Amino acid sequence: VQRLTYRRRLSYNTASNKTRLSRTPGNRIVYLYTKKVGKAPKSACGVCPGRLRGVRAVRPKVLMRLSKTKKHVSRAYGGSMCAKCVRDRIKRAFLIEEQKIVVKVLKAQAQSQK
Amino acid sequence: PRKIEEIKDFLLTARRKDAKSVKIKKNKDNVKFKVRCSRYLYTLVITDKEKAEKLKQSLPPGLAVKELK
Amino acid sequence: GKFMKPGKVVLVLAGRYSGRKAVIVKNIDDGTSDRPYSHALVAGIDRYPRKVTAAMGKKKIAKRSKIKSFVKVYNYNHLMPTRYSVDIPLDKTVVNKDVFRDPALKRKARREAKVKFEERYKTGKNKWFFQKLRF
RNA sequence: UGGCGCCAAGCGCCCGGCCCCGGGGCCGGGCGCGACCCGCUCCGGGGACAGUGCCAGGU
RNA sequence: GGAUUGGCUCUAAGGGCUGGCAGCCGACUUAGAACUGGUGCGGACCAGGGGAAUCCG
RNA sequence: UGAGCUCUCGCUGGCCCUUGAAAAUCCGGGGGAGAGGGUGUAAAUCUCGCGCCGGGCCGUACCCAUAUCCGCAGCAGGUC
RNA sequence: CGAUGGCCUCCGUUGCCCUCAGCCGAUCGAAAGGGAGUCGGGUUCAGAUCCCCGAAUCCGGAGUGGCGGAGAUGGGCGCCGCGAGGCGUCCAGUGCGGUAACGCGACCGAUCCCGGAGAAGCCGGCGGGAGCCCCGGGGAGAGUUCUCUUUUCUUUGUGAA
Ligand SMILES: [Mg+2]
Ligand SMILES: [Mg+2]
Ligand SMILES: [Mg+2]
Ligand SMILES: [Mg+2]
Ligand SMILES: [Mg+2]
Ligand SMILES: [Mg+2]
Ligand SMILES: [Mg+2]
Ligand SMILES: [Zn+2]
Repeated sequence: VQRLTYRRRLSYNTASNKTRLSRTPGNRIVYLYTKKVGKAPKSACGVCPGRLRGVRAVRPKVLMRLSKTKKHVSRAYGGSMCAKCVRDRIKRAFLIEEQKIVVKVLKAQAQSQK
Repeated sequence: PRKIEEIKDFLLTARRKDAKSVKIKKNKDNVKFKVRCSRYLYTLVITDKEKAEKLKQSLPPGLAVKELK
Repeated sequence: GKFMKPGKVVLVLAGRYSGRKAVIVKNIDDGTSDRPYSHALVAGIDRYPRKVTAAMGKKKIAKRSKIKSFVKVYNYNHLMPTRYSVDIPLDKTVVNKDVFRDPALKRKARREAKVKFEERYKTGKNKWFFQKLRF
């Protein structure tokens, strides 16, 4: 068993000093420092607890070098809102518009009777 | 490193101005052609032998060739 | 009885074309073999014409008032019907379920749909169908 | 009803440039209603008391 | 407040994979029995003395 | 092959009269003001592939402890 | 609006006018918080993720952008041509597929607005993956061999992207 040491000057087990074991071609065990785990974006609905699909889960500054398609899904509000909430929003908009139209026509009928 | 799997695009990258040298590795059961470009090293692996040494004269004349002994 | 007829205006509910308005051109309330679910072939508009107005030249008017259309078969669960309808004629031979087996005549179907949508929109009738849904 | 809403529509009155046959066409601007007018404190709440300065008595 | 505890030789029970069964693999456990030693067996190490009451918090 | 040890990823639950950071930086979306060309040598525009150039300044030896630190010291102390 | 340079083309440089609009307050404050991006092999008396070798990677920049590919090249009509294919008029063309989750190598767009990541406690249980340990063998080299021991010990690998 080969006990192994750190490779940087940070000697504390902080959130940035996270390593993993690897076997080099020289037949030795060494530390490789790992990047922090990214998170997929959360839906803009504010209710759905899951995270969006089709988007890579990497750290924010890694988004600068990804392609456009890897960061979004080809749909209206895609890449920022979930499909279920998009459908609900669509239905809601259409139905409130219809409700307003019928209310206005009823008001016009009442005015005509008056 | 990048692996090239079909025959002709290897020559296509070989004839690029960027390419520096091609080295030929001859192990058992494989023949590897390694072309060194600016960004990547492109490796083309041939399983048989006859394709290898009928391609060995197909490289551009102005491109350095190094046989790994 | 059944209300979703081959002349209805439908708000498309899912897929890449979400929030668009389409017109049903052929409904099938009983699923066929390849599609057990009930469905319908519809023609919609992908790019609504821009908000045209006065005090601009008719070259700009023509450039803005141009439609991009799509033709697609949708499940009924992904289609929201409305109480509106448009009597725009679509050629059955050009626009049919057989259009999807190749990418050659699908372009023809989209061409015909786009042309018909433009010539109907220019008249000003069914103006609600040609304004995007703000959602 | 866990939707959207801005960066004017419209109307009216002027002006410029280009082209065609004083008229028409084409392109591009300005102003005003839309969005009422006039005024002396930004709106409210207190106010000649709160408070402050200096004296006097008590603690 | 009691009893047992070692060594050795066994038995029984507790599973997986493939094609009520058959074959092939298997990981530590638990219980019971016989034999045996100059009664010795948590053999070193580790490892709570106990009970009846009073005062105070 | 293993309820074996360590690390790590994930799922799930419990506790709170405790609910357990901010900003730099980066990204997606809604809108649709603008731009391109009149059928071509197509144009504007490309978060796609390859290619070209550069990355300045400061620290970097060793001890890190019954002898390189602090206790007057090669101090049975202390020191993450 | 005014001037300059570059084949004064088109753009750059300004100077003036019109138009557009918040800041949570200058600035400092972490070698354990946040914070893009380098690994393997070799080398010294004393230095290595720093030197050499070999493989990478991030950010920034570029009049003419250096280049490919995408935007893209279709349809109608009158034709020629036996056809293939080639002419002359019109019309479109800011991509495409999947019912859907979504996918494809890119797939115009400003001021403005919304959202996400950065960005989250302690403890418990379980599962997956590595490293280590363990068992049965093949090698290679060592140890014991008074008797026995197919024996005992060491070693038996592959980076980032
Ligand atoms: Mg740090
Ligand atoms: Mg008493
Ligand atoms: Mg006490
Ligand atoms: Mg050092
Ligand atoms: Mg600072
Ligand atoms: Mg720091
Ligand atoms: Mg590996
Ligand atoms: Zn949601």
